[PDB]
Amino acid sequence: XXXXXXXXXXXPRHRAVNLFLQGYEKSWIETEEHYFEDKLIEDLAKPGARVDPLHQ
Amino acid sequence: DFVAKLQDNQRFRYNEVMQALNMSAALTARKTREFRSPPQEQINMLLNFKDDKSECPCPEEIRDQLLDFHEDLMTHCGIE
Repeated sequence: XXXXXXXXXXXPRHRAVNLFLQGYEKSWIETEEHYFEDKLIEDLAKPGARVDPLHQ
Repeated sequence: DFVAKLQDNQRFRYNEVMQALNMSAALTARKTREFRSPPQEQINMLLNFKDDKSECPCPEEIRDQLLDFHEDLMTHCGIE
């Protein structure tokens, strides 16, 4: 039977720097590296001396 | 200058790994990077170190200088 089964089984320079610049801009600069969205309004709503700058 | 010091190092590592062939199964997977993977994704995947580690090649030496340049750029900009 095993024999039968066996029988059946047998049967260049500036391109690099340009691409480096593109990659650096794509995956290194816009990666969530600044927090100002609270201080800006905090110092914008102050009427230091009328209508506030943010109200304007 | 960064590209000047990175391209030559990549070519040097390619030459070294071709000199030390050591025929195995995974070397073709590690060498598809040169023939396949056009320069677009090539640079995209060889420039990645923001987390603890990535598949960065042996030039860990240029990562420090690029990080220094980025820190200089951000102190030049308005980011503290």
